[PDB]
Amino acid sequence: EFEFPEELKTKLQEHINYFPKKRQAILLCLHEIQNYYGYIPPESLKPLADMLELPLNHVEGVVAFYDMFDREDKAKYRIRVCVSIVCHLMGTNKLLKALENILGIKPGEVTPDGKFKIVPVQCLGACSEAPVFMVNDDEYKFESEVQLNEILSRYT
Amino acid sequence: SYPAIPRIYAETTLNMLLKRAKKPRVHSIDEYLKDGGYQALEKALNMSPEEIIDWVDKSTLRGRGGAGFPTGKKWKFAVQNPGPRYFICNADESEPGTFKDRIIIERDPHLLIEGIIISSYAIGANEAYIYIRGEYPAGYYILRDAIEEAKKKGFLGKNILGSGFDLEIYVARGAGAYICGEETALIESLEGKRGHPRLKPPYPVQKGLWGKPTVVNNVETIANVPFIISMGWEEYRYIGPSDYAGPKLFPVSGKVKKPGVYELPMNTTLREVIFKYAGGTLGNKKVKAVFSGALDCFSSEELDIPMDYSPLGFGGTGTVIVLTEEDDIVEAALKIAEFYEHETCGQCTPCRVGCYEQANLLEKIYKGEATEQDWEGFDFVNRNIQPTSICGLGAVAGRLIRQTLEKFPEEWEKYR
Ligand SMILES: Cc1cc2nc3c(=O)[nH]c(=O)nc-3n(C[C@H](O)[C@H](O)[C@H](O)COP(=O)(O)O)c2cc1C
Ligand code: SF4
Ligand code: FES
Ligand SMILES: [Cl-]
Ligand SMILES: [Cl-]
Ligand SMILES: [Cl-]
Ligand SMILES: [Cl-]
Ligand code: NA
Repeated sequence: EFEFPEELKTKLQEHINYFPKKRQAILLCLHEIQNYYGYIPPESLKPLADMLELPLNHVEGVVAFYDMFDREDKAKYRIRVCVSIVCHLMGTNKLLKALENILGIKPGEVTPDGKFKIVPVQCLGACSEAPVFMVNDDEYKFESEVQLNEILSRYT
Repeated sequence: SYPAIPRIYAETTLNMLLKRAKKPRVHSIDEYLKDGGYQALEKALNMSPEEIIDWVDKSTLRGRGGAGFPTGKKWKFAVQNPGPRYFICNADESEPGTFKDRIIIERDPHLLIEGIIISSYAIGANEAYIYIRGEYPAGYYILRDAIEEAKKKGFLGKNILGSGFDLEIYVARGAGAYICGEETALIESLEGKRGHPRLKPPYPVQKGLWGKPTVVNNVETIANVPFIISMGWEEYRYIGPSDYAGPKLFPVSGKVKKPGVYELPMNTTLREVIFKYAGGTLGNKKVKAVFSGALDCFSSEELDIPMDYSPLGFGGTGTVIVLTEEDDIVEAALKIAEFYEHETCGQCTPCRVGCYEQANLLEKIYKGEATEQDWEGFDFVNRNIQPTSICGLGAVAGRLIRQTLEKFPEEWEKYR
């Protein structure tokens, strides 16, 4: 019943043809699925397993293991907030407070329109520019609420 | 057009790995070629794989990923086994405070690519991989584009520069697990499986990817390979102290005036890194502690140590996180405990339960909700994460926290 749109299926086949073995493309495929839907739809796992020539249980275990993948909440933009040591030291709590003031949500929550989800994450590798956050693939240093508000207004 | 990347400050006294990466922008193949780029590859292809291994061995280059294994020796172990062989560039990074690898990837990708080609030729690998953490999407797109540029210039594909040497570099992405930086879990992830570390021996150099001889090297280790070929092993050995030679990248963060990456010789002291290079502390406050990533904790009395691989040296990956006099050590220890709780793969029972309990009990201590039993339990679990552990994570999950208990007892005591 569930079938990937041709535009996405083409992208998935491209990843499957990229590595010497089909099964090596599993994570690139799941990144592609999440980038398209704004989450991993549970129903997408069976046709993906078929394309990768892997059992469904294998694919389910992989999705559960790699925590960048979200099977529960659909969100257009994932605000990944570093909660590790350097960012904590430099102002994670100020960034989280500014996010709540602007968006009305706390970590783990999604805005009512399904536009933004705050995702607490471990060290993003930009510690010198702490406190760090990402908005999908874009990464930034949080400076203040006014600066953060201008950044978020670019995601429509 | 690539996704937004923060503009990490970078400075060098050696002008080697940061010759271009000191500028916060992508340096494409034409700019790399203008600096004499890919000429070390051409020289390498006129040498035998065995001579390249000899040069890399004689240079004294040691792994930059944390274990510090001599690179030339690792390659020597791999080629003692029959082919096909695989070469893997470990770009998982992800340790708290560590951001040295991404600046090579995102600003000077051809330096890494050239090093991967030379290394693959040295070990007879015709298939190479870059495994980059999923949270570096710009690095991924930059590498895919740079690999295409290298292919079009004839530095990749079949019969490279008429040498008969074939090579394809595939870029794989991680998807959230710190454990995927551990070389065996990285290999499992490349096979399309969960990043679960495997028991060693067998070591990857004997049985790695698809059970074949596999060399895994860190981004920074590989970035040195074009310099050893270009300068020759003897001239490379002249850089820094003769016992820990070559350039080293130091990611400095926390309470410093100029946080960023510093390319320095390994005879530089920790005090010089902070005060001479990183501009001293924020507000000129006293250094309280230096966290060597999530691995070690050094007190203000240990700043005159060298930034090398010596037993009394800084060690680790040269990751410098500075805490000053007002930073609460218990709150800082909690963040380290939370990191290990989140990243244990859970295969080993004392690691699985110990990383979880260490963080859960430390949170109770921090919030003032800990009973006398919770304090004793916390002390016990911190000393018991390592038993039966398959990989390095279980062996170090309690290390930094134990050093804070030994070096800052008065601060811990005010929570009791
Ligand atoms: C839990 C754990 C995580 C690791 N993460 C990394 C990492 O992100 N990057 C890295 O190059 N090495 C990492 N290592 C070390 C690798 O297993 C391996 O020693 C290294 O990639 C070999 O390259 P090198 O000899 O050039 O240092 C990690 C080790 C452990 C135990
Ligand atoms: S020591 Fe910890 S991280 Fe390593 S394999 Fe065992 S459970 Fe996983
Ligand atoms: S601690 Fe937040 S990016 Fe490293
Ligand atoms: Cl099935
Ligand atoms: Cl020559
Ligand atoms: Cl290791
Ligand atoms: Cl005991
Ligand atoms: Na990863």
